[PDB]
Amino acid sequence: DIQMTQSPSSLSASVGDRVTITCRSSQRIMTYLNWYQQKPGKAPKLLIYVGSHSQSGVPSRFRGSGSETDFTLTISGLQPEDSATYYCQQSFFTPLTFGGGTKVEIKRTVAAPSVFIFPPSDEQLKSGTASVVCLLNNFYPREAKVQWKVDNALQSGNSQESVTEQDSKDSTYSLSSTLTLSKADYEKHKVYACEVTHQGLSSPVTKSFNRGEC
Amino acid sequence: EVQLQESGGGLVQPGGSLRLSCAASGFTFSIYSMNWVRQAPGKGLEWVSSIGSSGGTTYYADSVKGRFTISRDNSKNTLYLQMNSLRAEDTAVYYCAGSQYLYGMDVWGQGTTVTVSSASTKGPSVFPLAPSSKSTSGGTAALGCLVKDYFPEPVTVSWNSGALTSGVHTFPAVLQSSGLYSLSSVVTVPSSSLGTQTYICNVNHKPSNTKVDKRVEPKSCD
Repeated sequence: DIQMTQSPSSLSASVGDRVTITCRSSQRIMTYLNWYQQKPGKAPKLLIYVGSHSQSGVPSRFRGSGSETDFTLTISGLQPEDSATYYCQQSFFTPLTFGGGTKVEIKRTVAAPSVFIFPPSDEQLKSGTASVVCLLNNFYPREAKVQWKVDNALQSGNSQESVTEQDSKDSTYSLSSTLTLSKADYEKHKVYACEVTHQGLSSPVTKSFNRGEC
Repeated sequence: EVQLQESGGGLVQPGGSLRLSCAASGFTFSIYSMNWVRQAPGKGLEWVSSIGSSGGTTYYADSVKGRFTISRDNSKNTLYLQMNSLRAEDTAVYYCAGSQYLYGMDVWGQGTTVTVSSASTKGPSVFPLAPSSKSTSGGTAALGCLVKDYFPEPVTVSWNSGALTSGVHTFPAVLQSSGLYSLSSVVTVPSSSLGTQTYICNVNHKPSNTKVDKRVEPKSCD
């Protein structure tokens, strides 16, 4: 079983930069190594086959090289759409083995999030639970702090965060923070606020609503 | 246009059987070697099985040998994967891929999800996400839908039946302590359009056969 060692596991490079992804095989496989690109939510796509061969339609920035047990994929002139995961695959003999993958992040200029807060719907409240959602839209880098406050009470341990994969056009992230309370507890308080800290904001931004104020 | 269309995925009980299909078009199927590749949730690509262009040769990963059977019908331009004695660790998205080059994968299918669990399939509750009247948004506002408490993955969310795509963000699902999934789908739109234009989130959960079209609009505030 030929083991495929791919390195680095991740990298972050700016648009127009030149990045290299390496793939090593435990045994000689001549030139029978293929490279695939997998964008978020999409099926894998072939970039390079048999070491260095590409189809007319694969950008000139995608070039493969190597032989025996050392292979390289070079992206010369990174583009926003190149944000994806890349895998090598030996097509020498079975079992066919893939590399562990390399996540390519596009390093762009700082972008502050646009913050939005959503109260729980009356429909959900009928079920005896209240979800309060704070959205941070289109920001970079991924590092962001979201803190919930209920009647000035600092909330901890009752929220969950989810972050999208980097956008293919603007290279930004979006983040959702969901605060979960029972209806009874929701109805005991008035002010619900989410405060966001991010390197793109001159100082923290706070968005809030008051319960029962349509 | 070389094309591979899969089908047959779904939710299966441990030890049960399932047969995947993959229809080919746009090339001489009889000269292409075919493969199955799978991707566990949040994991890398894993080779499953390979079959020669004529069907006289087959290859299998050690983890599926004796349980999976790859086959093809060159008269119908179809590839199959018969999965028996299914295990929980077989859960993944399954892809068919092939090439005129042996063990290559030049044309890929869109993928089909296979979930192996003894848990019960449950449809989500869909709740609106809309701001209150005193929201301090500028010229851009946000709406969304909360898709809560469903199992298993995945769910598909669209807006206005696909007519609205720009500015949409459907977040990755989070596994709650209950063992159920929950996610939010949001879309940013001009503020002036918030209280007038139609915004409908279309949710489809095929495992539980739960499909919903929910209109999202701010609360009445006269």
